[PDB]
Amino acid sequence: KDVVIDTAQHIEATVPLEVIQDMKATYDIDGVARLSETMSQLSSQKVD
Amino acid sequence: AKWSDSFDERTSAAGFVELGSNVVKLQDNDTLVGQIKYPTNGDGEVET
Repeated sequence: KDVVIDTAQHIEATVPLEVIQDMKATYDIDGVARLSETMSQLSSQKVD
Repeated sequence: AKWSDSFDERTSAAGFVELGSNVVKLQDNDTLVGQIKYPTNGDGEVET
């Protein structure tokens, strides 16, 4: 019996400077953190 | 897959075989060999 490991799906997210600056200015939420953990907890839920 | 004398087991007419435990795979990067037994009739349980 044979086992083949697939290539996977690319979870990506754009980081514009025109978006990460004002959204950190007003609501003080992070761009490189709230999108990184969203990616990390989507790919973690994708396997299960 | 669907043969020309097949039986569904899902409908009860000439339809596709939802074949399982004989699904055919890429053996060494191009080969796609497979030995399939499909049910010809559900009543008399004939197969081919």
